[PDB]
Amino acid sequence: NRVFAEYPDHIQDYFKQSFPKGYSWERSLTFEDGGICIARNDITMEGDTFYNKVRFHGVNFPANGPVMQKKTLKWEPSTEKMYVRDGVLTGDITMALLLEGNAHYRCDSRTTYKAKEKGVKLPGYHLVDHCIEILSHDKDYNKVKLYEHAVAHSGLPDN
Amino acid sequence: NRVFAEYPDHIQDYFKQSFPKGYSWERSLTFEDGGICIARNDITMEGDTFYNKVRFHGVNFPANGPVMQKKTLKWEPSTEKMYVRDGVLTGDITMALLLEGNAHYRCDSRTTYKAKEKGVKLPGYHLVDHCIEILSHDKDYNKVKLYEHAVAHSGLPD
Amino acid sequence: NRVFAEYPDHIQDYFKQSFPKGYSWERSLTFEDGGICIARNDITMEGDTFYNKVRFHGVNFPANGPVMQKKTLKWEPSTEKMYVRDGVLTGDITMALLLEGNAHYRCDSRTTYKAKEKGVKLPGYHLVDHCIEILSHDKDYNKVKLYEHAVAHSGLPD
Amino acid sequence: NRVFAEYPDHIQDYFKQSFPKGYSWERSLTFEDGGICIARNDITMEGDTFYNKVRFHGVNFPANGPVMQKKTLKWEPSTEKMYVRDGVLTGDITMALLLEGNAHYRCDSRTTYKAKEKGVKLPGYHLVDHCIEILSHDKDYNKVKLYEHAVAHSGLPD
Amino acid sequence: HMSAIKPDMKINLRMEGNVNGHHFVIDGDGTGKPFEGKQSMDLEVKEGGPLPFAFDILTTAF
Amino acid sequence: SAIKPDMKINLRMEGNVNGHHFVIDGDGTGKPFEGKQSMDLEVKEGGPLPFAFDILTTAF
Amino acid sequence: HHMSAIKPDMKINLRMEGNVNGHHFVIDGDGTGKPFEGKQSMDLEVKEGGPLPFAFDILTTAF
Amino acid sequence: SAIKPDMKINLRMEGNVNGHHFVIDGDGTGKPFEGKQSMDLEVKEGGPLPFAFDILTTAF
Ligand SMILES: O=S([O-])[O-]
Ligand SMILES: O=S([O-])[O-]
Ligand SMILES: O=S([O-])[O-]
Ligand SMILES: O=S([O-])[O-]
Repeated sequence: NRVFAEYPDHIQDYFKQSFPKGYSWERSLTFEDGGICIARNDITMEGDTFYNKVRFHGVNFPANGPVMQKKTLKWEPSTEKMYVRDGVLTGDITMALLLEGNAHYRCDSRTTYKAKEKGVKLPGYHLVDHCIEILSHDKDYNKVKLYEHAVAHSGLPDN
Repeated sequence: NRVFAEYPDHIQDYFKQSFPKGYSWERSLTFEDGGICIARNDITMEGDTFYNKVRFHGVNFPANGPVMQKKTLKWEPSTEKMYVRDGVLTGDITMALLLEGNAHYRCDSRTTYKAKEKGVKLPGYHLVDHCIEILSHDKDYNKVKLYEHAVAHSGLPD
Repeated sequence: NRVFAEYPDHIQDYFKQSFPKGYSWERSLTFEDGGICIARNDITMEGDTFYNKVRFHGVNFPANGPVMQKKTLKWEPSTEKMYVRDGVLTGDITMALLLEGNAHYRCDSRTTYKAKEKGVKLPGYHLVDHCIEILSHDKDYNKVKLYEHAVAHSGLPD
Repeated sequence: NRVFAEYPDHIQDYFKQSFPKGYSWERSLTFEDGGICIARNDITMEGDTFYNKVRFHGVNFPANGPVMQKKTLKWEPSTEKMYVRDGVLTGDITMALLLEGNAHYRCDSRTTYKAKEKGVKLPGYHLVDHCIEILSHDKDYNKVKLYEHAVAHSGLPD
Repeated sequence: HMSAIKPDMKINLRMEGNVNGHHFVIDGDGTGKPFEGKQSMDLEVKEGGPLPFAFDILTTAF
Repeated sequence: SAIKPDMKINLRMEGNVNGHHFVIDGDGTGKPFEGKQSMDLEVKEGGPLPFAFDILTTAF
Repeated sequence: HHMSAIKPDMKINLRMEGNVNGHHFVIDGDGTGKPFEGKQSMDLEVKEGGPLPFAFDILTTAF
Repeated sequence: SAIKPDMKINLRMEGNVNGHHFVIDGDGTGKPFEGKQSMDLEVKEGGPLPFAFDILTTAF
C-alpha cells in the first residue's frame, strides 16, 4: 500500500489523493529462474482503517529453487521507478532476495496503480525507496510480524 | 490438455502415461506489452471423460492494447519446445496473436507438466506442433466453439 | 543465411527474391543466464558464390556458465517464427543448447531481415524448421565443419 | 566509469581499489521495443588521466521507434543495484528515457565489472544513484557536453 | 501401459479467472481423439459476460 | 484530509503458489505521512506454507 | 518478381570478426550449399584468437 | 594514492548501431571523491548520427 510512503511537497502523491474512495493495484513478479507471480489488491477505507482484499498466484517455481526450498533471508532495499504508461501510473523495480550462502535471487516487479475516482491527477516521474523486513516469525511462518518503510524522491541531485 | 497430441512411437508420451491418475499443469503467458497471465489446470479422468479444473489470472494489460481493445484475430500455428528442467517436463513456446491489419502481438509461454503418479518416465527433448482455432462464436463471445490439433515430432531431419 | 531454406510455392521467399543484390540481417541472442550476443551479416552474391561479412559480439557470460566452461554439446532442432514487425521481416526463435549432463540451456533469438533493393514482397506469417550440427572439429575447435538444414512451412494442419 | 561515484566509508569502493592497474566493464542494454545494445569499456590510468577504450554495438531498433526517430529528451535519474554473481560485481538498472510528449521509453541494463588486478575485494550489496545530462550540443550532436553525478548508498533506513 | 484412454473421449471443463480485475466463469463441453491429437469444445460464459477482453488469450488454457 | 497521521490496517490475502492454496489474515498499524507500517500476519489455511514467505511480503 | 541468378548449387565465402567476453577472434569460412533444398555445409577456420575460450556452438547460427 | 581529487579523462568509442559505423572522441575532467564528471564529445566518423545520442551516454 503506497499510501504508506513519505511524499515530499514537490511530488504529486497519487495514493493519498485517491482516498476516501481508494485505489487498486495489479502486479507481476518475474523471478530469474522462471517463477512468475501475479498479485492484486483492492484498497478501501472506513474510518481510521484501510481494508485490503489481496490475491496472489505463483507458478513455475523450480522444485530445488530457493523459493520452494525456503532458502531466502530477506529482500534487499530497493528503489521503485514510478512513471505514467497508457494513462496509468506504473512502478518498475529491480528487486533482489538475499539467499543463504550470501548469493542473491533477482526478481523484476511491475505494478500498475489505479485510483477508483475519475480525475485523480497523475504524478510526474519519480522514485520510491523501499525497505521491507520480517521483524519476527514462528518456526513455520504461520505467524509473521512485517514492517515497511518507503520514501518518495526525485533522485540525484534533488534527494 | 496435451493428451490430445499425436505422439509417434519413438517419443515418450508423458501425458497418456499419466493416466488414469492424471496430471496437472502450470503456465505463464508473458505478452510483449507487459500483460502477464498465469494459468493452472488439474486434469483427471472418470470413465470416458476428462475433467479440467482451470484457473486463469491476467494483470497489467494496457487499456489501449490489442487485448483490452479486442483487436486479435487468432493464434498463429506454433511449435512447443519440450524439455526437462529440474526434474519436470517443461514446454516453451514463441507465440503470436494475429491482429487486425495483419500485425502480430507476441506472447512467450512456459508450461510445466506434472503427473499425479510418481516415477512416470520423462521424455527426451522434442517438439509439439500446435494449431488452435475458434471455429465459431456469437457477437460477444459468450458462446465459443474451439478446436485444437497437435502433433509431436523430433524436428529436422526427422 | 536464410537463402538456404526450402520454401514451398505458397509461401513468399523474401530471401531468394532479395538476390542478385542481396540482404542483411541483425540478431540478438539472449541466454537464460544473462549472456547476451549481437550479430550482423551482410550477404552479397558474385557469380556462383555468396559472400558473408559477419560480426559477432557477446557480453555478460558468467565464468562458470556452460559457455565459458565449454559444456555445450549441440543446438537442438528449432522452429523460427517469421512475421512482419514494424515493416520489417522478423524471426523469433525459442532455442536450446544440449549440455553435458543432459540439461538444456535456453536462448531467445530475434533476427531482423532487410533486402538491399526495393520491391521485395513481404511474406505472411510462416515457420522455418532448423537443424544445425557440427559434423566434425579438431580438439581446440580451431577447425570446424558445420551443416544446416532448413524448411519453411505453414504449420498445422499443413 | 564508476570510479566517479561518492562512496561512503561503510561500503567497499571496488572501483577506486581497482587502480592504478584499472578495470573493465561489459554491459547489455535491453530496450522495451526490441532494440538491444552491448558495450565494453577498458579503463586504464596514467598519472592524473583515465583512458577509456569503448565499444558500442546495437541492433534491432525499429525505424519508427524513438531512437531512430530521435525523439528522446534525457535519461531519468536512476538507481543501480550492485551485487555479486558468480564471483563478479554486477549492476542491474531499471532505466527510462523521457520522450518528446512526456512519455517514457524503458531500458533494462546489466553491467559486469572486473578489476584487472587479482585480489581486489568485492563489495557487499549496495545501491548507486545516478543522473546523467547532456549539458549542451550542436544541432546534429556532432559535438556534445556530457555530465554525470553518482552516489553510492545502502538504501532505507540508511 | 494400461492408460484406459479411449480413441474417442469426452471433455468436461470449468474455468474460473480474473483478467484486469474482471472476474469470470466459463463452462466447457467437448469431445476429442487423443491418438489423432484433436479436440473440439463448446464454451459458455456463465459469469462475467460479456468479457471486456480478447477471448483469444484464454483459448490455450481450455 | 481523509487520511490521519495514525491509521489501522485490516487485510485478507487468498492465494495459490505451486498448486498450494492458502489464506492469510493481517492486522496492523501505520503512519502514512512518515511512510511506515507494521502488520501481524496469520496463516488461516494452508499452513505450514511449503514456499518462502518472503515472496508474499510486498503484496501485503 | 525476377530472375534471382541463384543456382541449385552455390559456393559460400565468409569472414567473421568478433569479441566474446573481451576475447577477440577472426574466423574464415568456405563451403557449398543447395538453396532450393535448404541445405549447406562449411569449413570454418579460426584465424585469430584461437583457441577460443568459449563454446563454439554460440557462433554457429551466425555463419 | 592512485586516485587524485581532480582527474582528467581521455576516451575513444567505436561502434555500430543498426549498421551505422561511428567513432567518437572524448576529453573530460572529474572529481572521483565527489562522484562528478563531465566530458566534451566529438563525433569523428559517422556524423551526423542517425540515432538518438542518448543511447550512448552511459557508455562514455
Ligand atoms: O529492513 S527495513 O524494513 O528496516
Ligand atoms: O487452425 S487449425 O486448427 O485449423
Ligand atoms: O543436425 S542436422 O543438421 O543434421
Ligand atoms: O542530470 S544530472 O547529471 O544533472
